Amino acid sequence: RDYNLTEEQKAIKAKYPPVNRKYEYLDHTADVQLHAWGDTLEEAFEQCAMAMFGYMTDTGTVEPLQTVEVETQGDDLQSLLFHFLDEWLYKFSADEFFIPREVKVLSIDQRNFKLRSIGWGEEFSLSKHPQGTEVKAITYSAMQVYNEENPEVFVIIDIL
Amino acid sequence: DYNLTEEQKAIKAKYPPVNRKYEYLDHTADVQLHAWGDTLEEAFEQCAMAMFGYMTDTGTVEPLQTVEVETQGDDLQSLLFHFLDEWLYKFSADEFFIPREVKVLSIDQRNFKLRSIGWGEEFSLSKHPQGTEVKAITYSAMQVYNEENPEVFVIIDIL
Repeated sequence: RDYNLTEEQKAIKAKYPPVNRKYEYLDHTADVQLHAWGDTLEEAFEQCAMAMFGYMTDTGTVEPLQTVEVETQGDDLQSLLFHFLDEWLYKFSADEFFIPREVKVLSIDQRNFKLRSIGWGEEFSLSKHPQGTEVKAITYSAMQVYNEENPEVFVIIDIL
Repeated sequence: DYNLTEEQKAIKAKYPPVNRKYEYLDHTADVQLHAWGDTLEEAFEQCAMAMFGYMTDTGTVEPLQTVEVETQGDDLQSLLFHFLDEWLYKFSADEFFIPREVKVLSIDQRNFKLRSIGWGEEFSLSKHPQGTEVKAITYSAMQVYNEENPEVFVIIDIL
């Protein structure tokens, strides 16, 4: 690590004997837990995607200029949530660096674990959109999906 | 939340607002310290120094006073754990002491106890650059290698 120093701080370093250093820092990792909810399971999932993007920027500044569709499937609801968010992340990450202003989950097939969703927004841009934090990956850790009245989900994402 | 420009605030008020039903909880972070030395004592002191080095530039810490940390454990791993933990406590509790340097006087490898000292001063953002706060020591993937080239790996929780 190197820090930005004031001259006074520099003066202090110069004034005392140097410290021999034999260490290094490895594998810095960071995450945050998203907690989303709604009146339906669909809404809980869509709100979780919007939480993820809401970490990257103020999605209120994102103009609803294009629409992108994300459909996916899973072996159970956790798996489905995982793949849903992953596919949305990938849309942002690769190809068009698309950021939705909003996401709407049109359906979740609760018997076969399929989902259809759509989001509207535009290509992300440092001049247009405020800088939040980049999201690196979705994880299964402490993933919970509560499919009950006023459904909720808890997901942990790896951030930079 | 975000600090917006005038253009960005227009865009925001131009469109229907988004109804949000989510919150962010439990942000966590960690980093793995890797330190080494001529001796196990050096490797241990270096590990403590690495921890403090993540909080600030320790070259900017003046050596105005000296503090002792003696501890004990049930093995080398718990010894290292307690050592870093007591040093973190010194910083985090009572006077906010940060050492510029730490020296491990001895490690008893038979009975797992050690004596160490550090020299420095009270930490202030008036004087010292801002690094990252250290929250706790963990045992995750803790490694102590004690052959030629003693070295240790310790994960700490941060921010």
